[PDB]
Amino acid sequence: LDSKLKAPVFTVRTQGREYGEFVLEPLERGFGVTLGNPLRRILLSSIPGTAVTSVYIEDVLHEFSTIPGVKEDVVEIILNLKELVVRFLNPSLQTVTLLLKAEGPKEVKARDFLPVADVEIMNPDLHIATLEEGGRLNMEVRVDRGVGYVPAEKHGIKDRINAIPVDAVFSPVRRVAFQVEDTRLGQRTDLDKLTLRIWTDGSVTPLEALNQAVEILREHLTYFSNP
Amino acid sequence: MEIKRFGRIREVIPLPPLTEIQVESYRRALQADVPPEKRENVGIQAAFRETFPIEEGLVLDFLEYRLGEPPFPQDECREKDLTYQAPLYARLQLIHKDTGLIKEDEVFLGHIPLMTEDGSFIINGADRVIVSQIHRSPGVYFTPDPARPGRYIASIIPLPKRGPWIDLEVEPNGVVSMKVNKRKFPLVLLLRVLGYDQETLARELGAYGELVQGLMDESVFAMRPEEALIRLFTLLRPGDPPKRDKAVAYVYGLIADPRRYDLGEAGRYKAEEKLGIRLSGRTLARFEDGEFKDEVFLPTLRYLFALTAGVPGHEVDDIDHLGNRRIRTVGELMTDQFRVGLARLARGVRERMLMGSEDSLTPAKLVNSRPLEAAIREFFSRSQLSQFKDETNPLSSLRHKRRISALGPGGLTRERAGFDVRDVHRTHYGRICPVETPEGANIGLITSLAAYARVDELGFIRTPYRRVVGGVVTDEVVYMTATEEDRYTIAQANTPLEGNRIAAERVVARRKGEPVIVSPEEVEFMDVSPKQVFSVNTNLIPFLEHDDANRALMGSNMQTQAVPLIRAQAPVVMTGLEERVVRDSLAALYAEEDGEVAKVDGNRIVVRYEDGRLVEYPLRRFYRSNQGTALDQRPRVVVGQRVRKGDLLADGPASENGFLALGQNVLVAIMPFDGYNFEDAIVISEELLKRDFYTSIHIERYEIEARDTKLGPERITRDIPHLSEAALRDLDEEGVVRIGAEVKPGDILVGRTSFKGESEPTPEERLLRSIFGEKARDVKDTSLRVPPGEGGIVVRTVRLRRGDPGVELKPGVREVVRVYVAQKRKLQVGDKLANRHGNKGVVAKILPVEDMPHLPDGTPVDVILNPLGVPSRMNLGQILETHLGLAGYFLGQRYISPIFDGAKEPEIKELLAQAFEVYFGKRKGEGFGVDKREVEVLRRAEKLGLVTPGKTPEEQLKELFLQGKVVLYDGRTGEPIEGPIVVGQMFIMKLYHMVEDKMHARSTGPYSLITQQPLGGKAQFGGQRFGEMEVWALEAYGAAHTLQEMLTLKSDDIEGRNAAYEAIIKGEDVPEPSVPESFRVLVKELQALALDVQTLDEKDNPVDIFEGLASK
Amino acid sequence: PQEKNSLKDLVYQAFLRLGMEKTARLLDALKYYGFTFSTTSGITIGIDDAVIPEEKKQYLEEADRKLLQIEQAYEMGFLTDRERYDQILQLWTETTEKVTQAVFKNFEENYPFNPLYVMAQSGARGNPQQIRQLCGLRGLMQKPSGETFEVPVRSSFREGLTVLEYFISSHGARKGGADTALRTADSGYLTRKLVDVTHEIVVREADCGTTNYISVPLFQPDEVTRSLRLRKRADIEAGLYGRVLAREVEVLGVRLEEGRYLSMDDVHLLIKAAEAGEIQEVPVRSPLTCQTRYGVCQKCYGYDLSMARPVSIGEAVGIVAAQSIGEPGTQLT
Amino acid sequence: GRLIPAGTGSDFVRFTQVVDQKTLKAIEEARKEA
Amino acid sequence: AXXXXXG
Amino acid sequence: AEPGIDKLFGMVDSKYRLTVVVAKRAQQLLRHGFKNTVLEPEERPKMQTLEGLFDDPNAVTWAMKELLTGRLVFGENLVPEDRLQKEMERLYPV
Amino acid sequence: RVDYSGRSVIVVGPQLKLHQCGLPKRMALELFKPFLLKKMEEKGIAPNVKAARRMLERQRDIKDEVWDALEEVIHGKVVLLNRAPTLHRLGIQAFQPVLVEGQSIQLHPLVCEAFNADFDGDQMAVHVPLSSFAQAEARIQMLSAHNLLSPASGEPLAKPSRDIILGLYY
DNA sequence: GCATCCGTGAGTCGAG
DNA sequence: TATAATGGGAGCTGTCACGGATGC
Ligand SMILES: [Mg+2]
Ligand SMILES: [Mg+2]
Ligand SMILES: [Mg+2]
Ligand SMILES: [Zn+2]
Repeated sequence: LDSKLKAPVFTVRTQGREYGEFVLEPLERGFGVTLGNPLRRILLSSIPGTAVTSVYIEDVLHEFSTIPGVKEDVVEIILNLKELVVRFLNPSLQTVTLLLKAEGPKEVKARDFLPVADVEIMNPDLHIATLEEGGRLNMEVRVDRGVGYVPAEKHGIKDRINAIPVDAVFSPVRRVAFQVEDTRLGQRTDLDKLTLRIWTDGSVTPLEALNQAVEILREHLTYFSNP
Repeated sequence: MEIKRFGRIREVIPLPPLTEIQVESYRRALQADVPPEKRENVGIQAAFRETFPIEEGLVLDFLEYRLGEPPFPQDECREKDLTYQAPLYARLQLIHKDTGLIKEDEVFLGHIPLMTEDGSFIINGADRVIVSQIHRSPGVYFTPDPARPGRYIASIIPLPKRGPWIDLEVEPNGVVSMKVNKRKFPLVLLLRVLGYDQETLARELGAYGELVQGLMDESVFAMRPEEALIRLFTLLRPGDPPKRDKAVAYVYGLIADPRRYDLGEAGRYKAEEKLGIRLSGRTLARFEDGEFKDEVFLPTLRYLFALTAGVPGHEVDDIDHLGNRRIRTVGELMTDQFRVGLARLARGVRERMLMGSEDSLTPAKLVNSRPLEAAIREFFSRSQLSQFKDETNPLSSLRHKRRISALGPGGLTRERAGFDVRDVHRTHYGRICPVETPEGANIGLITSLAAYARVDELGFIRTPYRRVVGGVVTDEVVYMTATEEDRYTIAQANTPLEGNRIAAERVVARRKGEPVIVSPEEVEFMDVSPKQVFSVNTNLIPFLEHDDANRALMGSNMQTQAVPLIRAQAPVVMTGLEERVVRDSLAALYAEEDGEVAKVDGNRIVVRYEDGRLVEYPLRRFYRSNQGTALDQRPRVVVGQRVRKGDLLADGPASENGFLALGQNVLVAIMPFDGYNFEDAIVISEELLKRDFYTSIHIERYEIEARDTKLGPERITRDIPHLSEAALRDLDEEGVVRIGAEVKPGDILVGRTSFKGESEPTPEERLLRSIFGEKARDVKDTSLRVPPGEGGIVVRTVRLRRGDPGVELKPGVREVVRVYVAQKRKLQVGDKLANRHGNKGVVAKILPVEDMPHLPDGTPVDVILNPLGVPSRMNLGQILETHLGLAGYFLGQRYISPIFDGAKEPEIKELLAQAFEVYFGKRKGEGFGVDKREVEVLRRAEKLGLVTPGKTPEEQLKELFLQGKVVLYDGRTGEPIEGPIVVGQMFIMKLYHMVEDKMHARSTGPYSLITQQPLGGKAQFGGQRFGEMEVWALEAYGAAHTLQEMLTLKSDDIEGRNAAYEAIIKGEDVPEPSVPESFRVLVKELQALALDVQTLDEKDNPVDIFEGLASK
Repeated sequence: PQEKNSLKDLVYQAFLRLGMEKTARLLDALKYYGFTFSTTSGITIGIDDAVIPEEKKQYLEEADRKLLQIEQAYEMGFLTDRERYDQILQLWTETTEKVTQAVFKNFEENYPFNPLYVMAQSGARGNPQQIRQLCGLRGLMQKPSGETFEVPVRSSFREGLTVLEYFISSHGARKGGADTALRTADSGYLTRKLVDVTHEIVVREADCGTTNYISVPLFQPDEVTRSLRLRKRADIEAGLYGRVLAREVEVLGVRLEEGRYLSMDDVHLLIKAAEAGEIQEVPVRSPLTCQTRYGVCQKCYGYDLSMARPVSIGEAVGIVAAQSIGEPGTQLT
Repeated sequence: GRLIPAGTGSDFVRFTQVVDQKTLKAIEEARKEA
Repeated sequence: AXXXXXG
Repeated sequence: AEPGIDKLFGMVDSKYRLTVVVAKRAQQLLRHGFKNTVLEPEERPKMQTLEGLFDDPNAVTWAMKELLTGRLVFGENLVPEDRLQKEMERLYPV
Repeated sequence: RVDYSGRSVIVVGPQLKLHQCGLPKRMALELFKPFLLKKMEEKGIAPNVKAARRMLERQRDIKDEVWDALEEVIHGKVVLLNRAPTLHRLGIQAFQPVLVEGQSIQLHPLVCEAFNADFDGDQMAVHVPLSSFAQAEARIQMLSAHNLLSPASGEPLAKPSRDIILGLYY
């Protein structure tokens, strides 16, 4: 009946900007998954990020076509562009259009993109396509800021007629996995231990991602204020 | 609430009294209400008639007997550990032939136990039940010879311990041989002794196929019956002098003597029916006019030769047929042991007739009743068929009284039973339940009586049938033996009827058990009800037709194990038999006549009837049962209430408003849950414990004796040496724990001090004594304490002291103190739950309500069952029960669905629609539409093919609901379960197997005397047995030190175990083990057999393991 | 799709390649995700989840036709009573097979995710016959004598049995129960006798140096007597895997050396070679030919089957053998 | 109740000794002295 | 009464 | 599974010799009060208490982890028993 | 019949690692009791052995520190779980015990098939190896996670079944 | 050489 | 310590199974 509770202590374990582990113990019984599930939902859907929402390449009509002089098909190039990690230094900037022009016997990397003001490419060594002798690659890619995961069909954006709509992965968080283990404080039997695991692209660190997730949630709790 | 009953089958007759076999058997045997002159010759009357007169001179005859009133009432007998019984007096008269003097007196033969109203007994304060014994019915049988294909064995069987079985066989050499007491001799001789001549045997057996000539011996007919008689005596009694009168006596006693040889009345009848003859007596022959006259043997030999020859109208017998097997009930067994004891009494009587004063002898001087008593007691205390009563619930007692055992004295030894004995015979229909038998070693040898089944006066089980004449079903009912049943074509109980006439052209019927399709003109009889085929327990399983027999067995057996719960409810789905069970078990209290209820109290209920008389019914409250389950009656009526005859006054244990309550009706969802329900495990909600579902009271009795000793008396006192007030806190002035006090393991229930054994103090004790300057006290603390893992509140204390009125204990005992401790058990992890369909499991996890899968309206389920248990077990009755339960949940009603005639899928679909309108349409008016989660689930179900695409969400949800499935939300997530889950009300019971009574652990403790190994059992605080097989496991693992440690350090090695414990408490590793004591025991025991067992080294030089102590 | 067999092979392969610690971690993982995903899968059992195929009805009517034919054949004396009996029985057996195949085909094509079908196929719960009893006909039943009733139970458990059908089935049920209870005792007795006879056998040395061995045939005579046919996979595996080659074996251009412990892959290779017709029998070191006193040696015994590697000296072989033979004993019908 | 001749009780593996390098070398010097 | 625990 | 049990099974010719070695080493550690350990202070097996991390009381854990380092020498007839006893008593008094 | 042993009804822990089993607190307290006395004397819980034992004698005299001491006692140690009948060596296995509330022993799912154990109320016995030798034997040889394969068939005796197979197949 | 008699055994927990 | 008294009494029965001798 008479109850006393002090703690938890928040423990952090981080590898680079790509990964982190978070442990919150002890928690009252049931509060393990009570905190865990919402944060997972928020971390996946609601965390701000950047994605490639459209692609135009010269001389190609559609997505399933092929490119002469280039070994990868249009499909493979789009896939690599999905893995492109772009970071907006300016919070004002909503969207950017990145141009790439290259030819001859060269392997195009993310470095080859013409730099834009307040736009940082986290992975310049990411491979896009290889070109052979006589091969020519001219492409303009549309990069937008948003949240969650939007299929190519749903945004349906086209700057020009040959612009290809791309499945847009906004969420900087690649995966969220949590596990609740039973722990004990003194003679308290059923207390919960929450362990959280966050995978990111490096644009936003897991700790940053989590802190944004708890802020979003806390803000939603204030929505019960004024009927 | 409304109770909707299904089925079109109308039962013509109700179930008979379910305990009627016990009550009527014992009543028949006693004839206590029958005036002495009107008593038929049966039971104890028959025993008296056989034992008397006693001659050899003096003659002691018998007139009549009487049974007095019980010295103590049933309850008082239960409390004082006394047998409930009545004194037996017998009127005898002694007659000297020459003198003509007749001395008549009434002698006291001791007591006989009386059967209670419910059909049970009370022996030494313990309720016991006498189980009926099925055996081979006496008579004449003919069975195919296994060795010889074209030959047959005739067998004449009398009642058990009534004399030898006789075997007639046709030998390979042609002669007909007779076997008695394992002696083969030609039947010709005996036939000559019976007075037969070659002429008569020739004319009688002549038509036969030369089989006669094997019975033809010239040397036998050359001598008169006397010479043949002496010849037979010389054959059956080697070394015994062939005196004439001794031969006559032996042969008469072997065959003709009714005292030493008795066929059953059933044996008599069946012998008369089989051989087509008539018996003047129950014996194979008679002694009449100085010679022997043949009752039986000749028709038997005649039938044998007739069967061998192939003569039409002669059959071999099926010994597993229920016409050839009979039931010995309580009365018959009791009568048997009574007859034995009476015979011993007779031996004593003749004995005392030889020695004494020949002029003055009263019947009292001749009669020593002791052996008789010693017999009766022996049959009640130590017999195989006398069992400790199962009081767990009312159905337990009722089923226990309906048991039928093939085992017992005169019965089958185990591993004498093949598949045949344990098989379900075609005649078991309507008589012995095919479903209910124990699993394991007792299967088929222990059965249960069918509901409509009845045991007749001969001991055969009879089942009722309806007379059918010209396609019209009469309400006339006829009970038939299997032999009688075999003569008729009997229709099934479900055959369509318009009025009293059969409405089907083709009706399903049985001929000698064989299924056949017949016309209404051919139908002689028809089944009374589908209920008649099964035991009372089996009949309590709804949708029984949808459950595989093997699981129905378990569901049947486990209802007996159902623990009475404080909140216990009747099942939502019932078979309609729930009321009769409560009624016949005498659980509940009912109104004796019409009248108005005067007083209502928890303790008692006073009722004024139409007679104007005030009758007070005291209520049994929190009485401890045999298994420790709380049996208490609660008033169901209020002051001033008008009640008619048969109305319910008070609810017994495991009874809800007159209906049998074995457990709770809980809302179950069938889904796999996080591996917690893996392999039959069950997950339950904490809300069950919150509202006290599956909570049951259990009472344990503790007992302690203070006795006189040669070292001085033990005494119960509050003064206990070396104990603080803290320990004596709850002890009263006399040293007994107070009522209402909570006791925990280690606490003292009753303080007791005992004078120490003669003590020579070790020097350490003396020095320490001188250091602390305290006299070692004269006594020591023997006080009874709460055993580990037990405890509760003390609701009662009994104290019996020698030298107090009405109290006399066993010699040497100064006094006896009992303490009754009650505890309230909530359902916990490890307790066993089961349903009526044979689905059983232990509760693995108790989740908080917020973790529980819930309905869209927010209602959490009680129980989570794993569907994986269903398909392999093939019991679908629980599924249907779940569906109809889901309907009855929202409709707020309960149902009656009888076995084999009951609710059908379409009707349940209707009820589920009616339910859906309440479950859903309520929401629509509440201002809420379909949830997104419900939409997702409906998409998944659309892909699943459960619902038809294109319909509105409500229509699809209705489609799912009709299939018995609903949308379910996971508690932890808030996300729905991907598929719709089957959810509904199911009736589940908490069985008697509870983790609290089971879990046990031991570091060290008491050891056996000779072996010096740890004791077995929990109450003895013993260790777990590590047996040959476990040893094999350790050997296969190749762990030498573990195994050696078990065999030595842990147990049986004294120095080893002492040193090991000392080392462990010292923080040192355990030492090297030594020679196990039981090996030393082996050595000495082998020496007692005069075998020298020498332990040697590699030098073949003796090694002494006794260390010189055994060598002079 | 992952089911019992593929998961088993996964566990075995993972054991071999990655060792038992990582195999244990893999096991725990599979347990976790298995339970977690089984929770929210939506698997349940309703009465409608047992699906009576339409085809069944046809198969009944057809049966009822054929029966009549048979009956006619009995009327005119073309069939003896026993012949008629046998024909009826065969008819009902084939009918049962047909309704089974109908149930499973209906499941596969129309309702692939049906709970009964899922549990059956995955190997989680149930076999074809039980499912057949639920959805299709219950089937033929035995009398107490072992004799079969001419009239099968046509009812499913979903439809429910008639009183007489139930009572007919109770004979078989009881028979089965008694069979179990009686089997347990004899199985135990046999186990103890084996333990007692083999108890002194342990592996006392690495090699006894015997030149003796046994030849495990990869081929067996056929009941047709026509020719030799390849033995079943499991049997060859039972007589080969883990054993040490007593002689050099060259097949498919692969050298299997004398003294080689045969891996599962080696056995499969030997099977391929047998199918190619290169080798019809395998020389192997056997406990039968082992000359080690009071036990066996390491090379003759071969693999410790629990560790999938050569047996460790000091392992008690006799007890492991007796237990290996004794455990399945309660399952022998 | 002896130690079974199998597994850890096998004469083969039961006579095995264990020594750390420090102790082993101390004993080695003890042997080196004499 | 034995087997898997009916009784 | 015990950490690196596969490697430990690789070390010995018979799986039981591993057991004998680990057991005897554990008894050595228990008798000498862990003072004879070949494990560096950082390699010490730890147990999590209410106060904090402390030395693992389990001698078998220690023995196996020591055996994994290769710092231990095992085999038959390494030295005479009494000599080993007396030397270990000299270096690490109990 | 042996000392340092006990028994109870089995319940399945899903959360247990393959080498682990739930052991009820009281059972462990009785099984390890002398070790618990020793550890109690080592800490400030009791003056000596006898005082500690008298302290454990009454249930109302038992505090929380002795439970933590017990936790310290069983650390790294394993116990033997056995289900009757034992048909083969896997009928007894070694598990690192996990102290749990309740009177039920917790079993890992994967070993059930090996024990032929289910949750319908089957019971198991616990044994405590004492000597460092016996403990080492249990850990190396008898550990559940250390035997993954059938000595008889060479095939895995530990493997997904029932729910696991169901989910993975799903 | 075959027919027949006798003596011995017949699965584990757990509680009684 | 004295009439004479002089061969007992229950048996209880639905396994099998080899296997090992013993007997015909
Ligand atoms: Mg918790
Ligand atoms: Mg079980
Ligand atoms: Mg099972
Ligand atoms: Zn060999």
